[PDB]
Formats: sequence, C-alpha cells, structure tokens
Amino acid sequence: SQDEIDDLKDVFELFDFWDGRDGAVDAFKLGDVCRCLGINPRNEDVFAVGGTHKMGEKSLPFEEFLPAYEGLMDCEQGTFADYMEAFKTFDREGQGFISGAELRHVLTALGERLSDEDVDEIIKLTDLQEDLEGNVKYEDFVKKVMAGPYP
Amino acid sequence: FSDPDFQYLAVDQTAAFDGKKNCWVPDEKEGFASAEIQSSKGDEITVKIVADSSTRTVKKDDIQSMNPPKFEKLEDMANMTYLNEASVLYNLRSRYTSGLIYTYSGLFCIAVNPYRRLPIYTDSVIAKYRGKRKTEIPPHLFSVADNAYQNMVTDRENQSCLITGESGAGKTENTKKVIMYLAKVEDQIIQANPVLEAYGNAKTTRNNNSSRFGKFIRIHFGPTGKIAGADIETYLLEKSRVTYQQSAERNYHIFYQICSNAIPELNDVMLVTPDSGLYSFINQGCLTVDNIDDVEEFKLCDEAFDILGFTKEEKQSMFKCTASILHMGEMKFKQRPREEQAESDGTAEAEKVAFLCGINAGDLLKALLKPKVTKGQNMNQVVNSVGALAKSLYDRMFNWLVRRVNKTLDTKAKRNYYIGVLDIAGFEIFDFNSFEQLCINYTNERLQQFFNHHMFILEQEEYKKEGIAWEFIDFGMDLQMCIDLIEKPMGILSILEEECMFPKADDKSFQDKLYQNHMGKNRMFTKPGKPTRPNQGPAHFELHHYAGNVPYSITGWLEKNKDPINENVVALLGASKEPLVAEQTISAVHRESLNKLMKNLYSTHPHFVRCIIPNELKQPGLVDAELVLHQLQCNGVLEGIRICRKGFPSRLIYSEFKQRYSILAPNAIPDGKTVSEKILAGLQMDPAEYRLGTTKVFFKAGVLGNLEEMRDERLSKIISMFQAHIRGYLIRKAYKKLQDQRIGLSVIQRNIRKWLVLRNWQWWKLYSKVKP
Amino acid sequence: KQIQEMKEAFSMIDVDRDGFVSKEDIKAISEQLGRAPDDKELTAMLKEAPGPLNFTMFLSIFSDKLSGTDSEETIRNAFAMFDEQETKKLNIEYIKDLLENMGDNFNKDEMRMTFKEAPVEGGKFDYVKFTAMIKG
Ligand SMILES: Nc1ncnc2c1ncn2[C@@H]1O[C@H](COP(=O)(O)OP(=O)(O)O)[C@@H](O)[C@H]1O
Ligand code: VO4
Ligand SMILES: [Ca+2]
Ligand SMILES: [Mg+2]
Ligand SMILES: [Mg+2]
Repeated sequence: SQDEIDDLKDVFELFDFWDGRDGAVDAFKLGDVCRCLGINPRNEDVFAVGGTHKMGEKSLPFEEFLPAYEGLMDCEQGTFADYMEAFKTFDREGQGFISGAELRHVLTALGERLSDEDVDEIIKLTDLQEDLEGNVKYEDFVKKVMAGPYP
Repeated sequence: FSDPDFQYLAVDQTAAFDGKKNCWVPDEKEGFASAEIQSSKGDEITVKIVADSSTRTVKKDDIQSMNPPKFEKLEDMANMTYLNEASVLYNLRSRYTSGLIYTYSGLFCIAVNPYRRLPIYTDSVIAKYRGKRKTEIPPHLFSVADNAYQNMVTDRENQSCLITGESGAGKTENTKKVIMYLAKVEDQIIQANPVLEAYGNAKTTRNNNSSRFGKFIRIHFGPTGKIAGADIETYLLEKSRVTYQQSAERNYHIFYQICSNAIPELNDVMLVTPDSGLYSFINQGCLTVDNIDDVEEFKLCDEAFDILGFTKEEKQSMFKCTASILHMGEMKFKQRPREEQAESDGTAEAEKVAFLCGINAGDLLKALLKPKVTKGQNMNQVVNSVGALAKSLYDRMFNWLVRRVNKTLDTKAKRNYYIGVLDIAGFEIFDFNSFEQLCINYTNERLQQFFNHHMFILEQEEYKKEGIAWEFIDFGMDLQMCIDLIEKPMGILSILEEECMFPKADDKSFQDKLYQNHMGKNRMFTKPGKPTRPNQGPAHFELHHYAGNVPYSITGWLEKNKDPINENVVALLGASKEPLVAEQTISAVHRESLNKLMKNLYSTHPHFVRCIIPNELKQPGLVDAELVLHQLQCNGVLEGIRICRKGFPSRLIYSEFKQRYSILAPNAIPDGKTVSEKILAGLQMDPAEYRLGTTKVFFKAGVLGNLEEMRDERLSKIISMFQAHIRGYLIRKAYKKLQDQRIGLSVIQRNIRKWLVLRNWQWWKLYSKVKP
Repeated sequence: KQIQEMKEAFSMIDVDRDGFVSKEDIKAISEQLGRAPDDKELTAMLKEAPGPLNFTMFLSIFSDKLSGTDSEETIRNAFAMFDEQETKKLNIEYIKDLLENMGDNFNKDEMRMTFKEAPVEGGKFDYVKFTAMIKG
C-alpha cells in the first residue's frame, strides 16, 4: 500500500545516507533494511532476492528495492509454536529448562549460526538470567525475543 | 566427511554390465561365479566365466540374478534388488576385503571376523556414533548399541542383543565392545572380563581364547539415562577341561598364567614351580599359545582383582585354590597285590593340597581311599574321584567368583531399564564330540530358533494383532524338532536323565534305549555316517544341527551327567580352615537355566548381531566363500532380509509418533491416533508406504528414515527462523541510535561547510585580518 | 559585542575616515597589512552591496552571511552523539572517516581545509575546542 511503500522510502533513506548519501544502498544491507520494517528474513532468504555477503560488492536504487521487499514478505515467519517445539527437543527433563551453555550452543552452533557477540548481546538485552544450577527457562527467553526491543 | 576416523568404516562403480547377459552361476570353490550368458537351449544355458574366461553349461533354474554395480559394497542389503545367497556373499566379501566388516541386513547387523586389530573402536570414533540414527552414519556395532539405548529411553522398555555366530566368529569380542561402548556414553565392569576369561576360557583348536561358559550380562540404567549398576549370569562351564584336554588344546588360561613368573613373589604362596609342562592336569594338550603372553596376562589379571575391590587375602585364596588343583593331579598311587583297595605312593603332593585347602592331609587321603558305613575304593575309583574333586572345586570357585564380582556391580542405585547382551558359547564340531558338545550345541540351537520365531513367526502375528492387512508367508525355518529331539518329554536328555537314576545302567543300555526311541521315529536322529575329517574319533549317532551334522560318541555320558565326589571329602572341606573353601541332574538343571534365560529374553526388543568366520585357517583378511556362503544359509540371512523388504517392519505407538512428527504439519493439529491420521494425511503421504493399526502406525521400509529427514530439515529451519528473529530484533533495537546520528552528522557536515565557505569570503578574510 | 567590533573595524577599514568604504578604502588598509585583492576582486567585493557602504549596508551583508547556522550547544551535541563514553574527544581516524565517506561525503580539499585547523593531539580530536573555534 502507499503508507507502506512510504515506509520503505522512509527507512531506505536512513540507510542510503549512512553508506554515503547518493540514492543507493549497499546490497549487503538489504537485509537490515527490511529487518527494520518489522520482518526478519533468514540470510538464506535475503541472498535469494539480491543480498550480498560483503559491502562494496554492489549498491542498489529504490527501484530495484521494492521487489526485494515484495519478496521478503511472502517468506515464512516463525510462530511461538515453532520456537517452542524446536526448543523442546533439547529438554530431557521436559520442564521448560536448558542450560546457558547449551542454549549458547544452539544459537552459535546450529542452523544459520549467530556470532558469539550477537549472543552475549541479546542475552544482556533481554536480560536473561540463570539460576544456581546455571539453567534458564527457554519459554521466557523466546517470549522476549518475540516481544521486541521496545514492548 | 574427510574424517580420518572413517578409514576402515566408510565405503570408498560403472560400465560393462548387461542386466541380461551377466548373472550368478554356482561354483564349487567360490560358491557362485560371475557369468555372462552365451547361448540358451531349452534349459541348457551356456555361460562364460568372466574370471578365467572358461565356458560351461548350467540349468536355467540355477542361474541367480546378479545386482547392478549400483549396489557395490552396499551398507544395507535389504536395499539391494536381489537378496540371494550369491548377491549377499558377494556384497559381504566385497566389503570385507576392503576393511569394512560391518553390514546391515535389514534390521540386524553382520560382523565378519577381521583377525587383526582395527582403529574403528577408538574414543574418537565413539564420539561420532553417539545418538546417530543407523542410516545417518556407516554401519557399525556402536550404531546397533547406540540405537538400542535410544529405544529403551524413548520407548521405555528393556533392550537386548543376541550376538550369534560360529565358534571363533566374534561373539565375545563384539559383546565386549558393546559394553565398552555403553560404558563410555564403569571401570570395574570392563575389568570383570579379564578375570572371568582367565577362569572360563582356554585354547582350543578353533579358538586360542575359547569361552567355555555361557554369558548373559545385563546393564542397568538410571532416571538420567546413565549406567546405574550391572549383573552377570553364566551357563554351563566346561567342568571337563579342568583335568582333561584334547590334543592341541589347553586348560583354562589361569593355570598357565600361574606358572609364568609374572609375580615371583607368589610362587611360594602357591607352592608352584614356574613350569606348566610339569603338571599333568595342564600339559596334556598344549602349553603355550601363539599371541597370548601368560606373563602379562597374569599381571593384568592380578591388576584386575585389585580394581574389582578384592582384598589381598580374597585374591590369594583364589590363586591358591587353583594352584592346589595343579597338585590334586600330582598325587600318585599304588595298589598292593591282594585286594587292591589302594595305597598311596608318597604324600608330598597330597599334603600341599590339604595345606592350601586348610584340611588335614591325613584325614584327606583317608576319606579318599576308604570313603565312609565305610566302603573302600580301588586304584582307579580313586584317581577318578580325584578328578571328580578337582572338577567340582573349580565349578564352586568359578561360581563363587561370579557372585563376588556382582557384589562389586550390584550398586544399590536407582534402576529404570536395562540392556542385556547374550554371548552363548557357539556351535563347534570336533574330531570327537561328546556330552559337553551336545550341551553347547543344544544351547546354540535353541537360540537360532529364537531368531526364527521373532523374525518370521512373530512379525506376521503383530500384523494381525494390530489388525492391519496381510497374507502369510512360510519361510520354512523351524528347528523345534532338533530342539524337541533333545529337550522334549522323551528326548535324548530326558532319556539320559532317567538312565542316571539307575545304578545298573551303562553306556550300552543308554545307547540302545536311545535307538529304541528315536531311530526311525525322528529323522533328525541318524546312525553314524562316514568320516568327513581325519582322526575322527568314535561316533554312536548323528544329529542334524542348524549349522552342521554332528557324530556324537556317548561313551561315559552317564557319569558326566550325574557328578560324583566322595560325600566324605565334602565333609572335610565343609569345615576346612581356608575361609573360601569352607563356603537334580546336570541336564535337568541346565535345561531349566536355559529355559529361564529364554523366558527373560522374550520380554525384549531384540537387536541381532551375526558373527561370521571367514575361514578355517585363523588367518586374517582371507575368505573361504564356500564356508561364508554356507553361513549366509543356516543363519537365515537372506530370508531375514526378504521380510524387511517384503513386509512392514515398522512400528510406532501413536503416542510416541505424535510427539516426534507433529512438527511436520502443525497447521493441521487442533487424540494421538487422529493427530497422526492428520500429520501423515497433511504430508499427502502415500497410503502404500504405511498402515493403520489400532495402537500403532506401520511405515513401510525406509520411510521412517525419511521422516527423520523432513523432521530435521524443519527443526533446522525453525532454528534459523528464531535466529532470524534474533537478528531482526537486534537490528530494530538499534534504530533510534541510527536516526540521531544521521542528524547529528548532517549538522556537522552542513555546519562545517558553512564555516568553510565563510573563510573563503574576501570580506571575512580582510575582516579577520583587521581583528587585532 | 559582535557589533562593537564591526564598528571599530569599519573604522580601521574606512581609512579616508569619510564614513564610507570605497575601492580605495579596502585596497588601502589591506596593503598596510597583507597582500591585497586585485581590481576585479575589489570591484565585485563592493558590488556585493547595492548602494554606498555606510556602516549600515556593511552590517547588512555581514549579518546576511552569518545567517542560516545553528548553536555551539547544538553542534557540540551532534558531536557527543559519537562520543559514547562521554570523553569529550573523538578518535581522529573515526571523525575523518565519518565526514569523508558518510552521509554527504566531503572531499579531500574539504577534508584538508577542515583538518588544517583541527585540534588533534594524542590521536584524539577535541570537538569541544573545535566547536568553539568554528563558532564563538
Ligand atoms: N572385530 C574384531 N576385531 C579383531 N579381531 C577380532 C574381531 N572379532 C573377532 N576377532 C578375532 O577373532 C578371535 C575370536 O573372536 P571371539 O569373539 O573370541 O569369538 P567367539 O564368537 O567364539 O566369542 C578373537 O580372539 C580375535 O582374534
Ligand atoms: O569360541 V566362542 O566358545 O567364545 O564361540
Ligand atoms: Ca548510499
Ligand atoms: Mg566367546
Ligand atoms: Mg571612505
């Protein structure tokens, strides 16, 4: 819709400006752009539409940008069910727990990995805390991440 | 995967292959030969042997369909187009000559003896097999063990591995690796083998380390799925090897360890001269053993008694009682022309015996030459009661020994379920076979038939139970008979058992009473045939055992089954000084132990291991196709695979199915039996590849492996999607911080360009100049 | 006080003390100090003022120059906006990087002209002292 495309516009600027204002954005940021308009595509997802692994590789106008966002819209988003399901498969106890160490492993080691920094990051952000045994309720965590930075 | 850990574990294939020319033709040396048809002629086909390039004819109905190079060294044979004695033997032998000794035959595993050490059991390798699903990683015994674990855990039930095969195949080696495996994913357990093997193993022509007792070891697990205890059961130890040993064979391992000087300090404790060829009871057959260092084995055996937690006295009580035996057989005798009763021929050796057993040497030789109402014994009645004593002691030592090692393992911790392992002694045919063998063989039969039941008889039953659909298939695999010939009401053993209770009986009334009952009334029982091996000692009858025809000599079977030690000496020892020493027929008894074992087994989800002896030469990497092929026959491999391809070997309780495969169509799940009706429905799953069931789902072969495929895939995505969610959260979180700097930079950029252009203004220049 | 100077200035510039600034007035004083502008410079330099240069059209063009700019506080903040730790200094490589290829990219000259004055000592470029210098 218009108020929508206007939103793409709004954000496109903040970005195209920071990597040198000139009406073009580094295809390596196309991810973060859309990540700002709510959506959270997967790296596999982004490259599919035009994203790049590195800066410099290439820049893009707003003309080519419209469809990348048309694209990253029709792509699957994870529900609470799904995040709850997957996390259960690591719980031997079955009581909604996990250890810090393991959670760390899941994030950094499995699936489209996550740098060790983004991890200590979101941990601190969501202010996730372990008990005496060093375990955490993965149910709470999933809920925050899902919540947003500003709830 | 480039992992060094897969050198002798992962399979390392095109052209010249006409699916209508190439086939398998019978052979005498290789069992089957690679042939290429040349000309038909009714039934007389004329093929060319690819090897030597010779030519010959072969009945048309004797050609076997060869498999395409597509299935070279295949890891799972149930996936082959053709599962015939020649396709199977070819696949195995293909793998084997390349280091790969493990292959799945459908639902059970095949192990072909390597006769050499392989770097496939390391801790490096164990790490990789942990929690892996059979299709996920190369074939290995760890996988079989690892899987039984997962089942016991998730399915909440007892597991069990029946590791079968011929003698010298790999039954024991593999049983140990399973425990060693389960233990690694403890120290005393592993350490119980060295002592039990020292006391219950011996060189034999077939095996340099032949197990002479049956072993069933259960390994208990706790509420966190970790080892919380363990017990051992043993069956029919060869009481006879103690005093006798056929040529080229040794007595139990200990006796030779004890006379090596691994621990000189002990020589005087046992009163032994470090020479084995000095003691009659252990120098009859062999003395040394290519590849068995009695010195080091003694040390390790000693070392193992410590770890087992054996007080120094305890473990010296053992060593002495067994060294004592080494003397019971040194006690010489004489008669005394007259009555003969018998008199001694010295006393030196007969004292060392009374000494070590803490009893009076006097009171001994006394109750041994004129057992008490008295009744003297002649010169042989004695030398034979000497043996009766040696044998009977050793049978008590071994029994006490096990009770004790269980003392050290029955940790009173909390038990959930367990995983037993069955290693029973296998089939063996020698130059001369007697009661000992019939017992081992009857034992091994037995087991095979179990596999037959649970494999064919069973499979179809469950199909009925659940109330699916199906038509029976007769794999014609039953030995109830052979079994029956030996165990049933009037059987062989039952005849012998009722023959012992008569003091009148003898080797002829027993032999006649046998034909009297089964000659011609049971075809498994056949008059002794003709020699199929030199030095073939006497034979009184033959039995057609699953893995062979055995000519049995029944001489001495009456005493062998009714034991007999001077109830007198049992009194002496009853009150001996040594604390250890102080502490129904055989047939009936064993028949009962065995029946009880079988009963314990049936209550299980069995995983089968099939051992295979590559040749009769004990040399590594060499194959004898005939022998191999021959095993691939009496073991039921092929058939064992047909049903895996033919029928539907899977089975899942909707309760455990919903929990594991809901994540494959969650946008269709609002009762465990309907939820699955939905999931499998959603997936638009072919009605073919599966079936209904009242309490459980039946998935054709492979399908479940493929569901665990789709299962992962989704689990990986979802994990990515939550990582995407984390990527998008962190980005959006730092968005304010990115608007502010975009402004704060435009200030500076536009406001420096101003102060820059203002200095390039003549007026300002000149102004600034005047300033002072 | 910006005015007080302007006047006293206009005084020293208006040599022929006639209350007006003429091509000769400018040329005059310039030379008494540093090199002076060429006729063309002096010409268009005056044409910048519609009519005679009384102390009025003077303050007029000067004020219309310095117009269209912000605060010393407003700028000192647009700066501390990259001074996370609040140290009152920016690391030279950083600032240079920002201005150089970010937002409305500067140019080498804009870059040199800018840092020829900049107060950088110890790796850190003090944006306070420099905000003053560029302002009041
Ligand atoms: N996986 C194997 N790796 C190496 N040697 C083995 C293996 N399996 C069996 N062997 C060899 O074969 C011999 C007989 O094996 P064993 O397990 O004792 O037979 P049985 O079936 O009679 O218990 C072993 O002592 C060893 O030399
Ligand atoms: O030789 V084995 O008796 O261990 O079958
Ligand atoms: Ca740009
Ligand atoms: Mg064995
Ligand atoms: Mg003037």
